[PDB]
Amino acid sequence: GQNMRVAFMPWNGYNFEDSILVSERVVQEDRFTTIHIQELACVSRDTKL
Amino acid sequence: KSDDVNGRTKMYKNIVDGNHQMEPGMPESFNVLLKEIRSLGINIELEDE
Amino acid sequence: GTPGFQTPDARVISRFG
Amino acid sequence: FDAIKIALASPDMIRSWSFGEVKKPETINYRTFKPERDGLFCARIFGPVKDYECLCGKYKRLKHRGVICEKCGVEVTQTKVRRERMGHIELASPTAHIWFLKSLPSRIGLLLDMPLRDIERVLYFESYVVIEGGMTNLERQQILTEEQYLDALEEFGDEFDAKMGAEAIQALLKSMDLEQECEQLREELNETNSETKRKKLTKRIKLLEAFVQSGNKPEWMILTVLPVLPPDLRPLVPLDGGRFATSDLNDLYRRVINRNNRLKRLLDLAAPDIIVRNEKRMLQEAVDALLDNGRRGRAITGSNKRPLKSLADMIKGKQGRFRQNLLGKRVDYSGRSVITVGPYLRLHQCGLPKKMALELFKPFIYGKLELRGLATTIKAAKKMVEREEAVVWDILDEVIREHPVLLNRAPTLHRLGIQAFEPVLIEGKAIQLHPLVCAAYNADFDGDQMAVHVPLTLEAQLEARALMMSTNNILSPANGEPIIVPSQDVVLGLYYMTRDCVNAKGEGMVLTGPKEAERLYRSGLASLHARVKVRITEYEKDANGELVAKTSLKDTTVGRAILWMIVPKGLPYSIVNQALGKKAISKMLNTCYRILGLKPTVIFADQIMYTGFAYAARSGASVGIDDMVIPEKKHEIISEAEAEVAEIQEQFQSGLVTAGERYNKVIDIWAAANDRVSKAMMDNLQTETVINRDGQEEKQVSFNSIYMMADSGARGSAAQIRQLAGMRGLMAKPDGSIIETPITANFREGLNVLQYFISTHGARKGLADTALKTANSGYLTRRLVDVAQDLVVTEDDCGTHEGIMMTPVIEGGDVKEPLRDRVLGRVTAEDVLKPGTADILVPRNTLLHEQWCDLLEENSVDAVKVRSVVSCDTDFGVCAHCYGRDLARGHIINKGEAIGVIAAQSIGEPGTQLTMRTFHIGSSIQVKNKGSIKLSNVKSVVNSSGKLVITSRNTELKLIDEFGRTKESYKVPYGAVLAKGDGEQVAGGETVANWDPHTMITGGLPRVADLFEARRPKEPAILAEISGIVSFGKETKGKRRLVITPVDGSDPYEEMIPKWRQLNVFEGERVERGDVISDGPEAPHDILRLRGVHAVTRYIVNEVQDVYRLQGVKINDKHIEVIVRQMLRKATIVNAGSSDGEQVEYSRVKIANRELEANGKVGATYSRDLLGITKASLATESFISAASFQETTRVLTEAAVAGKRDELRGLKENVIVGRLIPAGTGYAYHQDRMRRRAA
Amino acid sequence: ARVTVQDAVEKIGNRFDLVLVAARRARQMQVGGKDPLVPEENDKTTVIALREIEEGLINNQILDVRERQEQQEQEAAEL
Amino acid sequence: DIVLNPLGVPSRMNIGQILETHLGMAAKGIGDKINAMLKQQQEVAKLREF
Ligand SMILES: [Mg+2]
Ligand SMILES: [Zn+2]
Ligand SMILES: [Zn+2]
Repeated sequence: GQNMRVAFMPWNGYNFEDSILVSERVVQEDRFTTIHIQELACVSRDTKL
Repeated sequence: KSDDVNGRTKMYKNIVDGNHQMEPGMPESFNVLLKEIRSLGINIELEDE
Repeated sequence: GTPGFQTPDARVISRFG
Repeated sequence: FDAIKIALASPDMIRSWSFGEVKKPETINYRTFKPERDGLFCARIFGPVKDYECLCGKYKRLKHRGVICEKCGVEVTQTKVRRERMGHIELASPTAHIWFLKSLPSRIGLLLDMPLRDIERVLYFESYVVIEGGMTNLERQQILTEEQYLDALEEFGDEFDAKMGAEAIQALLKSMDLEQECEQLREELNETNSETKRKKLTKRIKLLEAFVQSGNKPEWMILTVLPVLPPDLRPLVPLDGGRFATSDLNDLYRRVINRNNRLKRLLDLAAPDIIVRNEKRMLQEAVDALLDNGRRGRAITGSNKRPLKSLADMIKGKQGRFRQNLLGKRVDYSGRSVITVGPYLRLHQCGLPKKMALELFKPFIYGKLELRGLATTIKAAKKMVEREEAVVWDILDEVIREHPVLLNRAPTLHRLGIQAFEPVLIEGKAIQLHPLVCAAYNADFDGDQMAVHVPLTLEAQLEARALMMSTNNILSPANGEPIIVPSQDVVLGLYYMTRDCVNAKGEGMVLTGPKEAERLYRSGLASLHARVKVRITEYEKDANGELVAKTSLKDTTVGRAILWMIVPKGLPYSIVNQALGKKAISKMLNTCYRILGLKPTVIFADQIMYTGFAYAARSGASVGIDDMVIPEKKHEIISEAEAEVAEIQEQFQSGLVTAGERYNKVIDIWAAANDRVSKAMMDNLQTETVINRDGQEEKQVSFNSIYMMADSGARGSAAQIRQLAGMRGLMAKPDGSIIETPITANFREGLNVLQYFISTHGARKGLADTALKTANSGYLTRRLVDVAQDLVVTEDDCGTHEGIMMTPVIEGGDVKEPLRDRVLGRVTAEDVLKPGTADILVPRNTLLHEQWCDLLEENSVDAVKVRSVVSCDTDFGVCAHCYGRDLARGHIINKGEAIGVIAAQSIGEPGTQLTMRTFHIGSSIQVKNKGSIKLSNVKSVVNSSGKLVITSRNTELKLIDEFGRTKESYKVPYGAVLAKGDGEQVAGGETVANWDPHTMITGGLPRVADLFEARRPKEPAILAEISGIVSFGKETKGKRRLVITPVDGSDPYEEMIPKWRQLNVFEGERVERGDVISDGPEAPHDILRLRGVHAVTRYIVNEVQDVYRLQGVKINDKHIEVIVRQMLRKATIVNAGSSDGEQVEYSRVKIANRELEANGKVGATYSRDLLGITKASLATESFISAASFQETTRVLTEAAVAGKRDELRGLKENVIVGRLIPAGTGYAYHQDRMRRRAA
Repeated sequence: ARVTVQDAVEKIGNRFDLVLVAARRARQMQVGGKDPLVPEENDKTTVIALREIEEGLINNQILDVRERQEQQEQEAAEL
Repeated sequence: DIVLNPLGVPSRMNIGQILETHLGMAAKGIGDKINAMLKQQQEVAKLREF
């Protein structure tokens, strides 16, 4: 994972039950961005027509 | 929303026409059940109307 | 006090003693 | 249609459905893939493969539809008809139907009162059987083997016919004369006693007469023609890529066809017996595997050890048809996503992603775009919404406006699992949920997912606003307490506000109003905890319902004055002057609702949340490693107990104490030391904070963060703190349940490997218990809903004074639940009088809302007879009066509201919070509270000592205090030491009870399942049958004998008891009916029979409420009472009355017997029969409803031979056919529709 | 945004019948049936029917009166 | 960076997340120091000693 600067305090109920309030800088810096790869194939096969 | 092969189309056309009213029919699974039960020495039918 | 059951309180074991 | 019927299928009626005969076990060509002639997929027998097109292709269009092309015999029609066209196979030899043979009550078995084993033997061609003997050495029915039959034919060539196989059983069913046989069994039941003559006779006669009633014929048990299922019901559709996908039904049918064809061929081929008998058995095997596979041999599909699924398997079970398809389906116009908090929402709204909104409301958007000229045709609007044009977004706003959507949490324990909200369009892919509703859903923001449903019809949009709206449901139906309550941060902020500390900045000053308090805090001049006193104007409406405002100055804090601004007008401000944690934010909300109503309370809760979140945010309220302060004494206390155990160690190593003695010793001393440590840290926490008042020290309640969280109720309680900052008690194994070496360390110091490993023992049983309980709680709640569904509020009033007597549950010293809580919301059975007899506190019958409860509470009253559901003069339902009041709304229950389902839910939702095992741990009486001794039902006498002694087993000890209420209840055994007597005045604890020590389930959730099932206990207690001195028997022969001795008249009753069972009843003493001659656990049947309906309906509730009381669960007795009512719905007649040992429904016995008792005729006496939930649900008028829930095969077979009929008259059967359920709105529609029908 | 139907339920006994009557009135309004008896305010047909229920100018009896009268309104078109 | 909830600490035991935080701060503070002495570019002596 990543090193995050955490502070323990409520904030307008934006972390009410277990929700997590994350700064906009974190998403700016792309440090939690994930690169995924998907494989999808087109199959041309014989049919009646 | 699930069964009633006719009801789906009827409701969709009504919705696209601004009319929100349902003409409910017979769920298809129930007619399948009637056919399956009748596939035995069992005779299950429906009465007048 | 309430069956938890990890530790006892008065009458039964409990989730929190 | 308006009803459904099920009956036997005659061979001609079987051919009626069929449109052709299947001759060859072929499906398609293998190079053309077309349906072969006479194959299972034949287009001539069933229909064309393509819509409005002929197989040969000569006839192609809608121009000509009704015609059978002479080319291929195909009729050009809609291909969907291959879904409805049946077929038939002509069986060469008769074949028996498996259901009518293998089902528990074998139809053919007791239809000829032959045994199942012998029929099975005859079918295997292992013996013969005689039929229509006439004047023969043998009977009309008999069995004989090969040699026996060999030389039997020469005796009588004629008049003696003995067949073998299925033909024999059929012919035995055909020439059988049912009336002739029946007309004898009647007499065989009349003259001859000895119930063995009444065991199957009384059921065989029923079977015969029902068979005659249905009109169907017995010969149809043996299938002459085999019906086939349409091809589209078992498709061979190509699975792409390439490979085909078929139904196991096809393989079974193929086998059947192959075997019938081989039998025909051999018949024409003139083969000997052994071969053809093997072939007949193969055909029977194939047929039975096609109908209900697994009962005999479990034929297997090729290329697999997996059995091929047969017809019967496509109906029964949680999987299959009934449970998985008809009662529940995947539904269009729905979505799923992860929920997250948006507090800015109102209670009636929720944030919905725009991406989901576009897809869900697609038809609405298309229509709206085409309406405003923005789109030429529907396709243009499709392409527009596909292109993500800006113009559509506004349109979305137009179509979502005021359109409720149903939000659902994955697990649905009770109806609150689904609630409707007003959509609020948001970006992102996360769904925003309102915090106040999380308690109702039982949903956290730890990754839980929720689903959404869009109501289509206008009626559904109204039902999502008046019934299922988030704001129309606040207080739970199971108990009056509101389910919408601030949870964690709201109550924390409010507790921080209402808190007060001495010497805060500006303490003691005065302010004009709350506005100035806010202006003083936000300016940094005054704090929020100062003890300031200000002026506030509170509103009170009085003396005619006319609001009168009140102005004055009060002893308060700045923060409480600021909080007063949110409180609605009508509240008294005494609600705002205290610590203000969660436990009474709850009561503040409840009082606000039951004073001002729904509309003020909704916005009140919204404002509470809005303010609490921001205040808890700006308060900081963090947690550090220093916040957990360990007591400095802990070291010494731990060392002291640790040394204390060494003496015990020396004690056992010698023999002065046993192993168990020493173990209990050590465990007790360690538990006491743990008490000491926790107490030390708690005393150092609660009064921890000490500061200078006006310049001098003083100690007050602390401001410690974790302690504030404990005290407010926002989060972890004291048991958490004891482990946070002190020795965390001692752990427990799966069983053994406590270990001698406790955990000296607290979580802050850190655990060592050994103690952590010890803790994992108790940790596992906790985690594991939750997972497997999830499976069983579902079963319990499902059985509960199954036994309750059709029960609906159908009448306004029943008109019975019966009810039940409501008395407070005063167990032992004090009360577990006051009487107000067990009476509130219900209706009085008869006029309660003031304690001074002959007056009127409440009229005959009225709904007791909070005002009458307060009135009763003031006057000395612990006696109120409350009308109950169990005892009610209503048929096929319950009337609103006797049931009482309950809802989210607090008025009398409405009519047509289905209460059985909501009661099953009220009992099932808490079922997940219970546990699987209890494992409990733990002698004169000492009265606690000052009052007056009041004995109940005690016979006594005076002896040498001069005081009083008890001569009766049952003796209750009540206490009439200075008020007159009874808060004490104690039982004293025979021969007690009475110091005062009945109606004396005790001091503050004078001991009036003394005797000697000797003279000489799981439980939890499984327990609840046991109580609702009326399961006999392990070692039952038995009960006396009538008053009178008991009498002993002959001697110990097997068990023992016990002779009942009634006093006056009929005194022949008797029973037999084992001498191994100890006895408790007195010998020469009178003992009334329903008394404990033997100590032990009681059974519901015995209580019902020997005490009555109300006694047992009180026992069930009182016992099933203990397990829920143990766990923090609170549910009104009303739902348990409705369940109990549904249990005892059956009864058995005694005297046969005017018209016909039988068991029937109580309501029917009344409709038949009381109406005739009016007519002056003879009365019929019944006997209440007690059944479990599953057993009571097993018996239902509707056979569709029963076949849905359980045992589809048996229920359907029995309803088939019975020719029974179903008008659906109910909920489950209505959802099965997709109709308006007869309740709620469905009740309003069905009322008008049914009023005009059958009349 | 009619959050609560309390006042609307006050006019009609059942919380269920409210739904039926409001749905009939909303049928009248949404489909080409009729015009609203309250200023629209942009609220949907459902909420307009609920508001008419609140005002006391619409319920089962009144709808039946109007429909029964319109029965005869179409019996005079035959001269 | 992130704002957690204090109420999550007392309900669960889960105390590590507190300590792992505190020590973390310390383990981060050092970096600042080592950054400063590198941003102030003093020499290998101060770095080595500290
Ligand atoms: Mg969760
Ligand atoms: Zn043709
Ligand atoms: Zn009643």
